[PDB]
Parts: sequence; C-alpha cells; structure tokens
Amino acid sequence: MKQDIHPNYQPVVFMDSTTGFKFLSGSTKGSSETVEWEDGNTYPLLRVEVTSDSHPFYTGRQKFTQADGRVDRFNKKYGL
Amino acid sequence: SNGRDSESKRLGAKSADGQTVTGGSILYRQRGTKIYPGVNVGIGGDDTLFAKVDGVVRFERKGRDKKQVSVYPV
Amino acid sequence: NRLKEKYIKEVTPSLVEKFNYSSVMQTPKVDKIVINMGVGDAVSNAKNLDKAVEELALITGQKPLITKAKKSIAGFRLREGMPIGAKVTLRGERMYEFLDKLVTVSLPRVRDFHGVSKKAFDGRGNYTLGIKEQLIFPEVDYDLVDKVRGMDIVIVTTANTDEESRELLAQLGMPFQ
Amino acid sequence: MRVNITLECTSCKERNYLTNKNKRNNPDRLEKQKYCPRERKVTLHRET
Amino acid sequence: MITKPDKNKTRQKRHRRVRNKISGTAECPRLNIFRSNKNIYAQVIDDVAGVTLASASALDKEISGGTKTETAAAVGKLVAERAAEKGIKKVVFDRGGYLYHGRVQALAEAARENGLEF
Amino acid sequence: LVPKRVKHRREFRGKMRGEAKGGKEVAFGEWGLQATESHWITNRQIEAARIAMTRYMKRGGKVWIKIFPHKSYTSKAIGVRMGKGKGAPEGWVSPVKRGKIMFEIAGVPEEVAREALRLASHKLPVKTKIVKRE
Amino acid sequence: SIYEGDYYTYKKKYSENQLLREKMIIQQEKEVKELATFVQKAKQASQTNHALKRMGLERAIRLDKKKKNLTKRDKVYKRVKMDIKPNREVARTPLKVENVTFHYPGHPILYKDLSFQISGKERFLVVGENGVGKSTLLKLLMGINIPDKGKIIFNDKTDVAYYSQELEQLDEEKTILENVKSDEYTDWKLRATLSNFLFYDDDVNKKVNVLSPGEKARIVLCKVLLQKANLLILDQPTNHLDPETQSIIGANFNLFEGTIIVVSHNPSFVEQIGINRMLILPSGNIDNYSPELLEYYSN
RNA sequence: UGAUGGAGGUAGAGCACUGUUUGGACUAGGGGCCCAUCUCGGGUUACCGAAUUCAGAUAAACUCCGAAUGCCAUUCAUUUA
RNA sequence: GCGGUCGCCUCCUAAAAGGUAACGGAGGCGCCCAAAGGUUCCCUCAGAAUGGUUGGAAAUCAUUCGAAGAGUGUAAAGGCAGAAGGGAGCUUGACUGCGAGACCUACAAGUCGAGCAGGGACGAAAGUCGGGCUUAGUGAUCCGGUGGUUCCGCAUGGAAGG
RNA sequence: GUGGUGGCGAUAGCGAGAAGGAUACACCUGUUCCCAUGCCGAACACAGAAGUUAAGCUUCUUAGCGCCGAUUGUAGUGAAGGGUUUCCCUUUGUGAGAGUAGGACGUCGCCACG
RNA sequence: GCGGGGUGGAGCAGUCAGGUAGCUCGUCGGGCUCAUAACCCGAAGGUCGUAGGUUCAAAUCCUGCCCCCGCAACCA
RNA sequence: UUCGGAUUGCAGGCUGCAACUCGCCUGCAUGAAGCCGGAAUCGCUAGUAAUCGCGGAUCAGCACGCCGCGGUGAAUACGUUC
Ligand SMILES: Nc1ncnc2c1ncn2[C@@H]1O[C@H](COP(=O)(O)OP(=O)(O)OP(=O)(O)O)[C@@H](O)[C@H]1O
Ligand SMILES: [K+]
Ligand SMILES: [K+]
Ligand SMILES: [K+]
Ligand SMILES: [K+]
Ligand SMILES: [K+]
Ligand SMILES: [K+]
Ligand SMILES: [K+]
Ligand SMILES: [K+]
Ligand SMILES: [K+]
Ligand SMILES: [Mg+2]
Ligand SMILES: [Mg+2]
Ligand SMILES: [Mg+2]
Ligand SMILES: [Mg+2]
Ligand SMILES: [Mg+2]
Ligand SMILES: [Mg+2]
Ligand SMILES: [Mg+2]
Ligand SMILES: [Mg+2]
Ligand SMILES: [Mg+2]
Ligand SMILES: [Mg+2]
Ligand SMILES: [Mg+2]
Ligand SMILES: [Mg+2]
Ligand SMILES: [Mg+2]
Ligand SMILES: [Zn+2]
Repeated sequence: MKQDIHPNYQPVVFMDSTTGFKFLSGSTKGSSETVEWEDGNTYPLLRVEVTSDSHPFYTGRQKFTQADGRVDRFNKKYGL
Repeated sequence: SNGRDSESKRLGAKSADGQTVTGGSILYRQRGTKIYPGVNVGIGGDDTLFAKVDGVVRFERKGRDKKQVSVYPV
Repeated sequence: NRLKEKYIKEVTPSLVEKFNYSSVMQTPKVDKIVINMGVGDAVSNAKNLDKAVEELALITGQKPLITKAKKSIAGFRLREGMPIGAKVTLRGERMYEFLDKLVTVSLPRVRDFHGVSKKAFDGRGNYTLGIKEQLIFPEVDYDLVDKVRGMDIVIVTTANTDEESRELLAQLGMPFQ
Repeated sequence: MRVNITLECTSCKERNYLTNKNKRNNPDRLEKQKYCPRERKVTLHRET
Repeated sequence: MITKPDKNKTRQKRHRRVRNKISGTAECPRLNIFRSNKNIYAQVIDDVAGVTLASASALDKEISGGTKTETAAAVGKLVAERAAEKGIKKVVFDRGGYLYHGRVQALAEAARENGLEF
Repeated sequence: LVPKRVKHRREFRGKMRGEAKGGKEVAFGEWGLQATESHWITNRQIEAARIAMTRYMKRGGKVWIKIFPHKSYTSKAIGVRMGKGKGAPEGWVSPVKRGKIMFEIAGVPEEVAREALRLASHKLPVKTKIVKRE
Repeated sequence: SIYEGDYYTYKKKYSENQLLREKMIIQQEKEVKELATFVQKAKQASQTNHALKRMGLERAIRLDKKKKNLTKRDKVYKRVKMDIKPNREVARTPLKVENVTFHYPGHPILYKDLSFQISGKERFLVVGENGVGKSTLLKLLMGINIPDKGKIIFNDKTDVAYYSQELEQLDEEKTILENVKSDEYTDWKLRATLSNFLFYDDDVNKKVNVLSPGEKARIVLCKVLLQKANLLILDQPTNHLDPETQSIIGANFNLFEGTIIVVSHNPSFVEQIGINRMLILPSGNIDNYSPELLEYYSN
C-alpha cells in the first residue's frame, strides 16, 4: 500500500450493545473508548446496537406482530 | 467532380532474386512492410528495403504468410 | 481477521465436505472485492464525484481509482475520459475486514432491510450486491453526506458455480432472501 | 496558430535552428538543448 | 471464477520482444537467464549454431547457497569464469523477459565483475 | 427489384463470357428456367416474367427469383454530346450468363409448371429451356 | 493615437472618426452587394444568353477585386455584463453592530461604542477621509479584525460578499480560472461568466500575476458575483476600473436586490447606487443620505 | 530460345473479410385486437420482424485462393550479332 | 460559348513487374503535434453474454467468451496485435558536417541510404534516435528584409556597397 | 523423465478426455527488506518452503474444428487457326479455384538435473 | 445545376464576430364597458428544420440530409 | 416557526330506521398553501368603521349564511375640479 495517500486505518473491536457479542476488525473511524482484547492488546471500541446476532433474521425469529386483520378488528370492536 | 490522380510512385521490386548488388542498393519500394528486411537488409524511413552490404539478393518467405529479402555476400 | 479465521476453520472444511473436493486447493475462496460507485453527476458538478470519492475512501480504507468514461456519449453529455465513477480493490486482510463489517454493521443499518438478493450472480460463482444508499457505514456520519448515493460491491471468488459461491457467501454470513 | 520560428543560441547569439510551434499551446518562448555548431557543444537555444 | 495468467507465459511474451533485437553469435554469444521460484539459471548460447557454450545454475553444487539474491550472484560468478575458460569475453545479456531489477541484476553484475564484457 | 443501397453509384458495363459461375442447378423449386444464352436482364423484365408466372399458377405453389439486378446502367439524354462525365444511373440489370437458372417453381403439377415457365420465358430476352430438379 | 485637447475633445474626434469610417464600410458593402446581385443574375440565366453570361464573368472579376480591398470593420470592444442576484432574501435586520470599540495595538481608538443597525435592501455608505477607519470597519464586520469591545451579529438570513480595497483575495501564482474555481460551479459556467467579464478563451489560463490591476479587479468582482450573497460589503469597488466599467458597476448595483455596504470616494459611483444612509467617520453619525454629504466633507 | 530462382494478385474461381442478395428455420423485438389498465401480464394474426443458423447467388474500386503470359536476374547453356 | 478543370496525395480504370489516356469512376491536401517526437520499461483491442443504486439500448464495475471484426491526428491504399495500437519515467536525434551506393527522371527537381566524424538523449548493456506506420500538407529565379561571417573594399585607411 | 533454449510453413494449432510431480516447474506462505500499484504485495519486486497436483505445466488418447493435401476432370490462358465475330469453336502447350483420396494430435538440435 | 430560406400562431431579429432566445402582431385568463372595440394586468407558446462533428460551451462554426421559394436545364 | 390549520390515517361521540354517495362534533397523528396580495374594486362620517363575543328563526341532527344583541372603540371631511 502506497504511503500517505490512504485514509488512516486502525484495528478496532466491536461489541453488540444489545447482546454483547464481540468481533475484531479494522476501520477508518476511531472511538475514544478503548477496551482490552485477548493476546493482551488494547483497541478502540465501537459499540453497536444492532449486529448479525442481534438482527432477527440471523437468529430466525421475528419481533414484529404483522398487524391485525379487519375481520378480527371488527369482531373485537363490536364484541362479536 | 472527378478527374484527379496523383503521380505513380514506381513502387515494387528494383532488384531480382539472385542478382548481385552493391551496398545500399534499393531492393524494394513499398507502402508499409509488404516484404520484410532480412539479413543485411535495412528498411528506410518510408519502408524501402535496401542492401546493407554487397551480395546476392534473395527473397524468401518469413514463416507462413510473410516475405523477406536477404542479401548474402559471397 | 475474524472472517479469515471463520473461513479457514469452519467454512473451508464444510465446503470440502459438501462439494467433495479431492484436494483443499479446490476450495473456493473470496479472491477479491471490487466496490464500484458510478457517478454520472460529475458531469453536472465534479464535486459530487469528489465527495463520493471521499465517502468511498472512508468506507474502504483505500484511496479509490477514479475510472474515466472510455467513450464520449452525447446522450449523457459525457465526453471521453470524463472522470465519472470510482472503484476500490480489496484483497487479503482488508478484503476480509471490510466483508465482515458489511455483514455485521453496514447491512443492518439499511432501511427496512429484508436481506440481500439471491439471484444477483453472474453465473460463474461471482456475486454483486447493490447498496442503494450510504449512511449505513459507520464512517459516513449521517451528516457529511450532502447528496446521498449508492454503490455496487462485486465479490469475485474462485468458485466455478453460483452454487459454491452461494454456499461460501452464506457461510461467511449473507442475509439471502 | 502554428508558426515557424528560429531557435537562437544563448551563448553565441547564433540563429542555428529553424522550427515551428503552436502559439496557443506554447505561448512562452520555446527553449531546447541543441548542439551549436559554432561552439561545437550542446547549449540552450531560445526562440527569438 | 477468476483466472491467473501463467507467469511463465507472460514472461515469454515479453521475452520474444526482447529477443527480436538480442541474439547470440559465436563471437558475441547470448547470455540467457531463467528464473524460478527456487533457483536461477544462466546459459551462454550461440543461436547461429543453436548450442549452449556454457551454463550455470543454483544446482551446480559448487554454489554454497544462501539468499536467492546472493545465489544468483554466485551463479553469475560461476558462469562468467566458465565462459572465460571457454574463451568467451563479450556477451549480450538476454534478461529472459524479466525486469533488470533484482536477482537478474545481481547475477548480471556478478558476471560483469568476474570478467564477462557487457 | 432494386438494391436498397450501392457502394458506387455508377458501374462498368462489364463483359459476359462463358458459363455462369453458380446457380446452374435447381436449388429450391421442382422446376426451373435455364438461360441458354448470355444477356442483360432488367428488373422490369424480371418483374414482368414473375407476374406472368404467378398469375398462371393461381397463387398455387412457390416461386423463386434466383437472379437479382445488382448492376446499374446509365444513359445520356437525347441531344447531349459525348463527354462531360458519365450519365446518371437509369436502370438496374442482372448480367445473366448461359446456364443460369433464372426462376424456380414448386408446389404445382408438371404441366401447369411448364406452361407457367413458357409464359415467363416469352417475357424475357434470352432463349431458355425448362429444367427439372434432380 | 494622440490628440490635442482634453478628454472630451478626444471623444469628439474619436467618435467622429469611427462614424466616418463606418459610413465608408457601408458604401463598400453596397457596391459589393450590387455586383454580387448582378453576378447571381447572370449565374442563373439561361446558358443560351451568351452576352449576359459574358457580362457575368466580367463582373465576377470586379467583384473579386472589390472583396479583396474591402476594409474590415473593427470589432467594437465588448463591455462588461453583470447580473448580480441574491440566492436568499434579506431580513429587516441583516447586520447588528452594538457598542463596538476597536483600536490597532498601539494607536488611538478609532471608534468608541459604535452602534448601528442596517435595515435590509439598504444602500449604506461609510463616509470618511483617508486613514479614518473605513476599511478597518469593513474588515471588522467580516471577522478579519476582532472587535476590542462590543458585538457584531449577522442574521442567519444574511450572506456576505467582501470586496477588499487592496485586491488581497487573489492568488498571483494561480491562473484566472483557478482563482474563480468554486465547488458550486462547473467549468463551462465559470467560462461563461468570465466571458461576461472580458476573459475570452485561453485568456483564463493566464497567471493572475501578469494581469493589470483593472483586470484583477474584474476577477474579484466575478468572485463576489458568483457568491450570490444578499449583503455586499464593497470597499472602493470602482477603483482601478475604466470609466465605462465603472458606470456599468454602479448601474447594476443600483438594481441589486440586496443590502449594500459600500465605501467610495468616487462621487459618480455613489450617485448611481443611490445611497440611503451614510455613516460618517470618525464622528459616528448614522444619517440619511443627501447632498448634505458635502456638508460633512466640508466639515 | 532453353534451364533455374524470383517480384506481382490479373483471367478464372471463391465467400474467409466488405458491400449487394434470395429462400427456409428460429427469434429478440415491433405492430393493432380483447381481458386487465396504475397499461399492467397475456394470447393472437402462418401481422412486420433485427441477430443467429441452414441452403443459394453476386462484385472495376470484395478476396481464404490463384493461373497462362509477360517481367527482373543468372560470370548458366545453344544460336545469333 | 455556358458549366467544369488547371499544382500535390490515395484508390479503381491499369490487361498479376514498372508505366499507361479520356470533360472516365471515387475521395483527399495547401495541415496538425512541444507530444501526437526520441528512448527504456510496461500493456493489449472492438463487441457479445451474465450479474449488478442512481442508470435508462447505451455512463462506471466483475467473470467469461472473444485474432482483430478495434486503434493507428487527418482521404484512400498498403502495413502494423513480437506492435507502428495503448501507459508511464527521463528527455529534445524534430541534432551539426556529410554520405559509398541506389531508386526516379528530358531538365530542374524528387525519394532512400548503410557508414564516417563532432557532440548528445534514453538504456545496466545490447543498442535505438538526423521527427511522426508509410505515401499529400507546397512554389523556380529575380528583388527585398533579418542574423552571422578570418571574404571583397576602384590611389591608400575607412566607408558606401557587395 | 523433467526443466531451460532454439530451427523447421499449425502435418507443431485448437477442442475434448485421461495420467504425474522423485527431482525439476509450478502453484503456494508472507511483505522486514530493495522494489510497486494512476486503489490493491492481484501484478511487478523481494523473503521462504507448511500444503497440493486442484490449475498451469509435462506425457498420453482422440480427427470434432483448424491445418496440409496427391490424382482425375474442368474454368482460364500462351502459340497457331476458324466461325454465323458484343461471342463462340479447333489444334497445341500450360493449368487452377472448388471438390475430394489421403496426411497429420509434430519433428530436428544443444544444455542441466536424472 | 445557380442562389435564397427553415427561430413560439404570423411577420421578423439575433447568426458574420460561440456564452444571455428576443421584437411586432396574435392566442389564453382577468380587468375596464350596459355590451363590443380600443385600453390595462397577468400567462402560455419555441430547446432555433433535422443528423452528425468542432468546442469548456453552438440558434451562431463545420459536414451531410429533408423540406420551401426563384432561376436554369441549350445556343447558328 | 410553539405562526397557519388545509388535507390525510386511526379511534370515538352524538342525532336519526339509516351518516357510502352525504351530517356535525371529539382525541391522537399528519401539518398543505399562505411572508399582506397586479390591473382593478368595495364599506363606512361616531357609539359609526374596525374588532369581540352572545342569542334566535329554520331545525331529529347540521351555518363561515341570515336576523338581532351587547363589549371595546378609532381615522378623516381642506373642498366640489373630477
Ligand atoms: N494593520 C494595521 N496596523 C496598525 N495600524 C493600522 C493598521 N491598519 C490601519 N491602521 C491604521 O488605521 C487607520 C485607519 O484604518 P483604515 O485602513 O480603515 O483607513 P481607511 O478608512 O481605509 O482610509 P482610505 O481607505 O481612504 O485610505 C490608518 O491610519 C492606519 O494607519
Ligand atoms: K425468350
Ligand atoms: K461474402
Ligand atoms: K477483381
Ligand atoms: K514517451
Ligand atoms: K506471492
Ligand atoms: K496440475
Ligand atoms: K492436431
Ligand atoms: K351523510
Ligand atoms: K339547530
Ligand atoms: Mg496512384
Ligand atoms: Mg518520415
Ligand atoms: Mg480604505
Ligand atoms: Mg472475374
Ligand atoms: Mg501494374
Ligand atoms: Mg501487365
Ligand atoms: Mg502513433
Ligand atoms: Mg579604397
Ligand atoms: Mg576612390
Ligand atoms: Mg487444388
Ligand atoms: Mg414572518
Ligand atoms: Mg351619511
Ligand atoms: Mg356591535
Ligand atoms: Zn552557440
């Protein structure tokens, strides 16, 4: 890689906030927070709310209710 | 309107195969390299093939479908 | 390095088993990743391409090569050599790192993300994903974008068949529909 | 606009060479390292 | 699916163009160089006769071995002195389509120092 | 019949000697009309012959026109002296050399075919003969 | 050309000469058209009309000799075209200056508790004499000078364009096109405006270091125009400009639909702009504009 | 005149390129008909049909080919001048 | 007579060397390039299919298929993919004095040229370079202008003028 | 047997299939080093030897394509003649293209390791 | 064959000499009027015949093509 | 825009046999044009204009209209040429 022409790159850890699952990868962005890491090495830490494990599709279960049908709505409203 | 034409350039071969020629004799006038310069033959600025040394002229085939001129001193 | 680790450990033996490879050399691998951002707006204003290039560099970690129109096209007001479109090539560690980031972070942040296409294959074992909008990558900062844009990521592998390609991408993690 | 021009040797003020240049493409006086026969060595020749 | 062209074939494509103006004669033989991942080979060839006058390589067992660069230097020294024994002084260096940068450069400089004229 | 395009507006008259290079055998039709002489044939003559043949056939069967009038011939108007360049292209012809199968017909009984070809031949300038597919 | 007399005499003599030259070219064109018209009449006549065909060729010879001695009218030098329009709209309070005091370190205070407020689409003249603080005040507004005391507030609706007095906004090393380069304008857009400022074709690749002060002033003005700001802080804009370009500048500013803070020692330019309020220095006096400007100058 | 060696693209022929061109197969595609129209998807004329393919022609300014002749030359041969 | 044409380049006519006419059939030239030249190194096209945000027949990207169906400043022919096409670095050989010998040719001209010397560019070296893939892009003499010059200088030294 | 390196018109090619790595050649491991990418150690460059014949490569099978191609006949044609002369015919010499019989999945050297 | 022209509905500019599509009448809507005309206020209407080149950029410059108009197309 | 409150979604309240065509009203959600208006044109001379509500007739329900009531409460009239 040519020198002084590429955006700064630094290794960084990632923790899924919702579940805590951890994965180490490089990125351009830097996080003031830093955490240790196996092999006894510290890296800036980027907390992410949603990851592959967190995302419902990967797990195989979906949170969404999928809404209600109008027949059922009518019965609920009118007690029928 | 037609009626124009340039002077003919008297191209073609100027020396026969098996003919003895002196150094620098023009062997073949051409546009582009219809024939290639072989041994002891140079190609001029405008594709003219000339003998670099004295000898006998020889036209051979350069491979499958290309020709070549060589000058062999005796 | 996580994705390379995952590949070599789990993915490689699993593909070997499924596809009955005589030697591990036959194992398909992600050969390279080419991220291409076609910017026709540069003709109207070159700074659109400039900012697009900057965003792409932030996303990729490598300065992009600014590809140029090989042919002048009056239809798009395009003159030959006009610097429209950029690309970046990632191999080895950078390739694996970017791919893992795409799987984990950039993909979820897509609006109403229903997964990735499962037919966008050339027919030779090489895939492409069309990202409609940026701001899904953490490095875009959701504000620096003056004009939102998209891109095309081309994953070129050593697989001969879309089937082996599909399994490999799934193993590395690909939200196929 | 392409025009004929003369390259004069700076060392001896000798107008050794004739050439031509496009004024628009080369507004400034052309300068070349050319052999000066009078001085028998390479010198800077500038258009005049 | 992606193909990686055979590096040797690409080398040969460049080597043909090199040979279009480099060729060997009895009194000015061609010094042909071949380079592999492991070893490097030098030959002195008379194309007119189509015979290799002298040869050296990292397999001669007269080369102690070492870093591939210095092995090339030893091959160059060995071929230069062998060519001198056969009375060859001037040669034309065929870089075999490689770049005159590294192992080949070391080998060529070794040949120059040990007495081949080129 | 007229070619859609021509590389050159004006063309040499040419010379017709010997047998036709190709097309001397019946290809598609059951019956064919073979030229026994060499002559120019105009698009008008081709068209007249074709119409006569088809009318007699009652739109029964198929008709192939083997020849096409590629060549163009020019002329000079009355009262114009020699010189001052070639004339403007006047018409289109097909140089037909003896042995060429000008027309073919199929899908019709033999006697109808022979009569149809006879009418077409009378329209054409060359002497002709009927040829059966082999 | 050298004339005897004054500027008006030169204009009178010059205007007459170009008038007399123009009439000469008109009559030479008429004679050429007359011959041309007859040549055409012969050209389209029947080939059987031998005499007319003969006369047509004879007149064709005269026509050729005329067309070869036909003086070319010199292309009249093109004048500048300015169309300054604001992108956004002015507010009732574009600029707020309140109790602003400033002094250059080591020198007397130029003004104390200076407080004024512009109204919007107003022609505001900063009057004064040489070395009184006029340019300092304008530098103060832009932010070049930080006020020693007080505050300067720009409404969020106010976009500002600055024309410095000494032409300090140009890179002498770069070219004309490079100087005017902006992120908001494409190349052909820049060229069209530079042509409106009399920079034609490869005249835009010239280094700014070789231009005259007047030509540089046009580049600075072009930068001001390309901003499309609604507030114009102009410090002696007509300086270095030829008299024709000055009137164009003043006339176009008069029609400008925005606020103008201007400094000018040229009486003609201020009249064209039609000043509304004048601020006298060093004695701070926000006043309605009038021929009373002369009274302040006298006093 | 013979023997030998050459340069060249004509006659002829050929379709390998470029034009011109016929019929068949298939068909992207285009045409109007109705359903559905948010004009969305059909299903249609043995509707018109590019490209491909099969078969068949054609050429001074086409050639995968290619003569007879003529031409250049040979320390050549015979005869001649 | 009217119209057309007048010099130069390319093709067909032209009859397989060369040459070969017509108010025969087609087109081009009166330049352009400071790189679009030299050299060292490096690269290979056009299209088609498949996939792919904006994006559409067709912008950029990827694989495969692809021998040239592309490109070669500019007409055509010849030639070029061992490049003459394309890219990069350095450069100015788009050199000075010539030039055995050839082609063309009524003359005047025109064309090609190894090689020798002077002094260089590139390259490690070999070696290439006296413009550009080749063939148009031009005009005799007289007369005059500019620059150089160890030439002459009407008794001599200058000058005037050659 | 393999690797370098050449000569000869592809009868040396292409396509398809099969076998091999002992050495050798390659893929192949890396980027600290010279050196590099109009981004990328992909390439070039360098360092190095964990694995694999998977590919390249080598050897072998195949006539599918491409290539070479006799004889016979014919077109044309030099020469000498004729006719009813835009053409056609005869004698003599020459003789294609096409279409085929067939040929052919190379051959001739040198070096180095076996 | 020689010329002249293709710019909003009509008549015209612009074009030479590249940067920004106008003038007169008309049309549409609304005013004024008892109503119409005139008059007043707003609005629409062309990417310049068309296809290609040149240029950073074309109504403008270059080439072709298609339309429309006048003329000519043969003389003792 | 904490202006503006159109349009729209959902959920309700009534009246009525029945509120889709086609009622009024409520809550939440949404948040339109609109930045004081060209030519022209209208009302008004004092408790008037302006502005603020309240009641009523019709009427199951339904008014920005109509009729009426009160609250606050101005500017200007030189003058009769048009
Ligand atoms: N950077 C400075 N440093 C020190 N003193 C300064 C500086 N700038 C200006 N001064 C002083 O400020 C005083 C007025 O400043 P300013 O430049 O505004 O004059 P002015 O109003 O522009 O006069 P004019 O434009 O007519 O010449 C001058 O006397 C000057 O000497
Ligand atoms: K007949
Ligand atoms: K063909
Ligand atoms: K021919
Ligand atoms: K170069
Ligand atoms: K490697
Ligand atoms: K293998
Ligand atoms: K074979
Ligand atoms: K209702
Ligand atoms: K009510
Ligand atoms: Mg010629
Ligand atoms: Mg040349
Ligand atoms: Mg000042
Ligand atoms: Mg023929
Ligand atoms: Mg000839
Ligand atoms: Mg001949
Ligand atoms: Mg070139
Ligand atoms: Mg004297
Ligand atoms: Mg005297
Ligand atoms: Mg044969
Ligand atoms: Mg407001
Ligand atoms: Mg009253
Ligand atoms: Mg009241
Ligand atoms: Zn000098």
